[PDB]
Amino acid sequence: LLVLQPLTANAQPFYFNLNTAAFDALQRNSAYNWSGQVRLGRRPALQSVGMGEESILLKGAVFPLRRQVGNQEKVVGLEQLEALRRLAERREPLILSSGYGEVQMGLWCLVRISENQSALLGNGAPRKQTFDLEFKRYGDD
Amino acid sequence: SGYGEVQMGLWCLVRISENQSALLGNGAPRKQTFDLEFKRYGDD
Amino acid sequence: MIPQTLTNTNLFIDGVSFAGDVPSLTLPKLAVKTEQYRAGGMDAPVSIDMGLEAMEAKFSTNGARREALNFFGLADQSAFNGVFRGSFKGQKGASVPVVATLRGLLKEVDPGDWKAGEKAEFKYAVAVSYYKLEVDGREVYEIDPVNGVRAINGVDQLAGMRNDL
Amino acid sequence: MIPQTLTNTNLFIDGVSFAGDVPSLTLPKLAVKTEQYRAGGMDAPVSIDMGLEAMEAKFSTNGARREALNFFGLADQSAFNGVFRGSFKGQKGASVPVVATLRGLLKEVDPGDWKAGEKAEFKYAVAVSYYKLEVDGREVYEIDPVNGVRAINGVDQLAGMRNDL
Amino acid sequence: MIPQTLTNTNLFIDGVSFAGDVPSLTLPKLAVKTEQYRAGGMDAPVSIDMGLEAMEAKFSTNGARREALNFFGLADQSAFNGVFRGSFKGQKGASVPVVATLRGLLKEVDPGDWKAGEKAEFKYAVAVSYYKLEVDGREVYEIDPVNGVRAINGVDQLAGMRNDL
Amino acid sequence: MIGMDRRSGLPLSGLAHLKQSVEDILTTPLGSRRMRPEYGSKLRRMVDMPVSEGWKSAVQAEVARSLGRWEPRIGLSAVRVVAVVDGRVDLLLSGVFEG
Amino acid sequence: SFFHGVTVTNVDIGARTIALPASSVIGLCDVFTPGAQASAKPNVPVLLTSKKDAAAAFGIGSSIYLACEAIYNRAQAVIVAVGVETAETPEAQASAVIGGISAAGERTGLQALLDGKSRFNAQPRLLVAPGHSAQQAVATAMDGLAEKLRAIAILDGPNSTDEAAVAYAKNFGSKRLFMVDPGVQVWDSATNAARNAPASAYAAGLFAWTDAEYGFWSSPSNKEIKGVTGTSRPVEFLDGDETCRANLLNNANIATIIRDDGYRLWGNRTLSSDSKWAFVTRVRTMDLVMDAILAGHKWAVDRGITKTYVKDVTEGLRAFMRDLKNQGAVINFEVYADPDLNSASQLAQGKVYWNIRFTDVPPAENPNFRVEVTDQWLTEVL
Amino acid sequence: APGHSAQQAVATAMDGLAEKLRAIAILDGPNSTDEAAVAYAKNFGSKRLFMVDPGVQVWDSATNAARNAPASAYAAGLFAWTDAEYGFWSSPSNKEIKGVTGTSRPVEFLDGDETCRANLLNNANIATIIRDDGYRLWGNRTLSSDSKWAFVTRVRTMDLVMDAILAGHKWAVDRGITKTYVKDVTEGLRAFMRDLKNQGAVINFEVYADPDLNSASQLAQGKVYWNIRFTDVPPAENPNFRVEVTDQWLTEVL
Amino acid sequence: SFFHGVTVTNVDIGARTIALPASSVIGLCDVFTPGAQASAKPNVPVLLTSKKDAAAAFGIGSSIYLACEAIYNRAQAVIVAVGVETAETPEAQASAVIGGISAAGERTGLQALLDGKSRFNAQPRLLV
Repeated sequence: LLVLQPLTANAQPFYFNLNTAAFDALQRNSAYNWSGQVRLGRRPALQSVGMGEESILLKGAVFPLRRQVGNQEKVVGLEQLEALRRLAERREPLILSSGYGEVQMGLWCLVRISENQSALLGNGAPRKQTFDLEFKRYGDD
Repeated sequence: SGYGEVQMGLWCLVRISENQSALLGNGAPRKQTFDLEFKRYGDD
Repeated sequence: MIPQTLTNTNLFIDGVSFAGDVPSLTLPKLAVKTEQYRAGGMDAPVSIDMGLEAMEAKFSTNGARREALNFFGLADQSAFNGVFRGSFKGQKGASVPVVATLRGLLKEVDPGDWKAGEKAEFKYAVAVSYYKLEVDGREVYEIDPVNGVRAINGVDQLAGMRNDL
Repeated sequence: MIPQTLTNTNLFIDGVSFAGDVPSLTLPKLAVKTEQYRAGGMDAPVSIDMGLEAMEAKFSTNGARREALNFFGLADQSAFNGVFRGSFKGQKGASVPVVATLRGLLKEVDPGDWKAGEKAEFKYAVAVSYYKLEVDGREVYEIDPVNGVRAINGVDQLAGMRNDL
Repeated sequence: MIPQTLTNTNLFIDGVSFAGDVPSLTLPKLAVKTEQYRAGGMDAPVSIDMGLEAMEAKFSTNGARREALNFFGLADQSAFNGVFRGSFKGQKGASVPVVATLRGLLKEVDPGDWKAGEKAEFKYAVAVSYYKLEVDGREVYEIDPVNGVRAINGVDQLAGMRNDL
Repeated sequence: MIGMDRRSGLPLSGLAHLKQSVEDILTTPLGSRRMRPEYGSKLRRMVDMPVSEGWKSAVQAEVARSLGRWEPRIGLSAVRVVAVVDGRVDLLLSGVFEG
Repeated sequence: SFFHGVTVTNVDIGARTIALPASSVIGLCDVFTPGAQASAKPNVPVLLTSKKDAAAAFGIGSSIYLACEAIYNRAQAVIVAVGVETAETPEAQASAVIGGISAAGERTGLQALLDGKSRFNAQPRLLVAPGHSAQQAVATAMDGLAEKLRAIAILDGPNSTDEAAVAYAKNFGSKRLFMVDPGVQVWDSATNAARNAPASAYAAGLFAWTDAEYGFWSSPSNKEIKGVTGTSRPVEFLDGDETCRANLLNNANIATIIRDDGYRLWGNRTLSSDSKWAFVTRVRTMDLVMDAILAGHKWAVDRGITKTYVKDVTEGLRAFMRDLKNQGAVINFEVYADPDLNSASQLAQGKVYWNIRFTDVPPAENPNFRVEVTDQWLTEVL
Repeated sequence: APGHSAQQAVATAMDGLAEKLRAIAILDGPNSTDEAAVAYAKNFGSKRLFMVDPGVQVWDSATNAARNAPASAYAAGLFAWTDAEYGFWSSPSNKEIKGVTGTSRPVEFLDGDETCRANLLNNANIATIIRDDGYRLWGNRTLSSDSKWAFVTRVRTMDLVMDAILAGHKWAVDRGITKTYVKDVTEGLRAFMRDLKNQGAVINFEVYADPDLNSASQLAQGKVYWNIRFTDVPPAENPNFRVEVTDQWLTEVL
Repeated sequence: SFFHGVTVTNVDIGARTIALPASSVIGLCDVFTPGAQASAKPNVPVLLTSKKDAAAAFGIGSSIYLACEAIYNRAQAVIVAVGVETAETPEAQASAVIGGISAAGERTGLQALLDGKSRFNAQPRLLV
């Protein structure tokens, strides 16, 4: 569905599909930095002083008891959102790789992970993990 | 436009924010709810 | 399979028998709490086993039974126990004892419309805190809410969820 | 077209036949999730094919069937399978076997009002995770929620949506 | 005016005739979307012609018709067409052919309660994307949602709204 | 930009250099270059894996990474399986031109 | 001998003969050299999609490929290309292009373009003989073959002055001919100079680019030509009905490359004597809806005449032509079965009639602008 | 008999065996041109013969080349296909052919009453193959010198509504003639014909006992007569579309 | 010969306003020219249905069709229309449009409108 992959180019990428995270929502804010300068007797002049923050926010839910597709004797894990955390403490931008329009999305650093894990088991294991990731476009040359 | 005044002024584009959901297998949405947001460029 | 169906019923409250009293039962509606999982790529939302709903066992009584009205709103839960019994006869007379031992808290008492000529009814409701259904002699359901044992056909299904993780 | 209609039905759960038990069926309501698209210029809102709704297959049983009550709330989904069958006779006796192989999760068990003289009913509900309808011998529907294959008349309609983009 | 009323009906799906199958129809409810306009000075709120509602055409079938079940959830809209026909007889035998050519998307299939003795019904629903009613031979309604042509009595009413502005 | 051809040494500039620029990305494994370890593709790791529908989307997601690093004048459009013979899958690498 | 690594392949792989846009298929006839590098027999048709197909079937220096490159530089077109062996006498060279039934049971020359269908599902819509259309005998051959084919023949005048091409257009008026007289020139890599191309194949690639990207109902005049430089004649153009060499050719029903010396074609009227059939878009939308009517309604030659059959296709066409009306291909129409000529005497014979009446979109070749100013209702100044 | 039907002596034995069997005999032509295929069809005209002249060439997987199949089995598998769901009343003259490539000779239908290769062969009562790579069949008319039995549908319907009756009437022969013997079967011929109207095989019929041929002297030798006069659906071999480009709705563009 | 398959023609037809209420019939009589395209004998009546057979029975430029186009512009009725041969003097033209029993056993002029029924089953109620 979407692919995270870092700049070191040998680290293991993260694959979004129904086995791992499988978001179904995609906010994509994209501002454009037009600065207003108030003139006294007329309309305020607008100047293009940059590009501003473009952000991508991925909603969704991980259910870590639904078995992997085709009943592979293996379930969706509890580890499988903490892999998003380990890939985010690298202090490193990420290439987004979709498969529908443009495929070469830019460098996107990961900013926020916030899961809501509930319907717990006895040892604290959830069986739902509703997350929302939040990226910002790393402005490379 | 084509209804009242047709010659609207200079309008710079400031914000695009789509909400693309109901995805296909390769990430392709089938809805894209956007909201554009302009500001009037104050020309002479 | 031979056709079977309910013919008669019975009810026990703390040992004593309501052998001429109860016109109606309701075993608690066993319902799994489903969360609609549709995601990227998948078409229709699937429903996921994510716990059971609130069990509640109605029963009804036509007379003022002191044994039934004793257990309303007690300070200790599971002081009410109750045992619901049925008998399913079959086509060849092979009657099958369906016994459902619950151990809930008695929740609601409403003596309804006391019309003069019409018979009166005391509807009851039981906030079920333990449920155990037996079809013939074998234990089909054993629902512990407060414990981690949801036994379907004698094997714990919540224990199998912990071994998978 | 000759007039045809349902005359008799049948039900299988994991191989065994409920050949004298079930009084009622409900195949899952196939319903497309429609979003009202009215926009600038267009007058009436159109409805757009944007995925299916939640499939759910009710069936009903008059007796305590251990084979049906075994599959409630199991830790694995698609352990319940179930096969629903019908027979549509026509006007000239040409009976048409409508078989619907589903593979869902059993969702809800409510033994209702156990009145004494009145027969009892065990309503069931199945959170359908796979559906496959066959009218005569040919496969009409094949609904994979978890896979990307929604086959209408044997051809995948979700695959045609990916070739258009 | 002589008293007329419906006596018989018919239904076509993509050319083939359901000449012994359909017990029921529903042409789409034509309803204008009204916004309550009360303002300063005026007493009662008026309702304003501001577009049509969602058209939806139910029809029903007692047997497993492969021609009707073929068109559920196809990847292309307006692949389903459908033609609904009626015949209104009058008091002097002058039968009046009411034909309604719609071209919508088939929206919902629910085979309902398959009881054994009771006949089964396959309710259908059509997300109408084109509607065209003809009373005798003359075209009364012609509703284009996606185009700007709402023709009432053969003259476009949406075109008259653009000439007024 | 004017470069030389890999074979035959001839200096070719416009678009034949564009195609051999892509095929130096796709066929070099990572770390094979000297003092340039983050160069090349993981397509040699995708060699002799079963052609599933997740293998296709992992090749699209990896060609787009490796061309996104060292080929900025190519905007990748799609990668499609067009035929299968015994072992030999073949991929129509389609992409628009930028720069 | 297989291979086990990652590999580049520079040869064609897949088949693209599945789509086949039926409005843009092109018949092509010119000379070539049938050597060992040209893997095609002379008087047989062969299906072409890309320049690699023209390179494999014909020689690179052969003028088939010079016409195939002229089309494939602009549009992703489909060409039914027939070849002719080059002769010595130019009056006998025109005899090779017209062809005939001179063989036993084989059609040669232009007549093999009638065998486009039953070979490669291409009923050709654009007839071009690049260079071999300044002769009248082939332009009359492309004339009479057009109404058999329901196409339009893109012929070209001589590369002499304007009245040599105006008087060459006066031999026709047969509704199916679209003449572009300035043979435009193109830059060459080997010659390092300016070539001389006949500019009839460039209008064929522009029509295939028009009907697939803009629709066949759109007028294919004001659009870009690629693979082009200046024209063989500097053809001036102004605004205001002058003595221009643009208005002289257009009023003689001749199209011409006009602006910036190679940039755009200009002119849409065909060589027709009738003012009803003056535009090509009157002629193209006549034939490309009535073979798009048939495509999809191919079941109308079987499923014999029952009570619903006359009623089955009379809104089978009405539901298809409203799809043409909504995409702009026509404006409002009417489709109805013929009341008087339909009878049971010839319904048993198989004949049953339907009446089609549609009007099509006019191309805005001359937009006028009556400018008027006011303040509220009238000119306040005067 | 694919390939053997191009011979004259085999096709005549193919002819005379069809009237003994009430069958459609599919013939062939030579590999040669249209003139030598029209001349092969002139000496026939015996209401049961269906000629398909173009040699269907087809790819094979054995030698990896193109064979030359003599066009009979493709039309035979197409007559048996259109009886499966389109019924025997329908015409198989615009139907698709699977497992096929082009013909030996090109033959196309065009319009304008010119020398079309299809129209030259339809007027000689010969079927062709029209679209790309063996895509359609094109013949409605048998080799018949009689104008009544021209189409393949009328010859098939008269031959295939009777075995649909004579089966279902294995009785009403060697039974024994009672008083209402004639009435009880002429109400059974109607009941086995109303379902043919129901499935669209015929248009409105009439079935009645023959009043003047039925007599007491004919009953003594077992002869009884009925009249099963019906009509059939004519195949729409020529849908004409009368079309012009008007300028009527030009005021819609304002 | 014949044709197999779809043969797309190209004709000239007008609006599809041929919807016919069989309520009123019109008796008409005017001069015309009996040419080759006018398939009508002079003193016989011709039932007319629309403009398509009013252009087939009588010519385009005939004075029948100029007086018959005006009827079908408003109401698409059916017309029992008799013709008359034109004359030189206006007295002989006025005597010919009246007509009478001057044939062998026929009625000419306006008198052939009395043969509306038993020939056409349309007794003219509108005489022009």
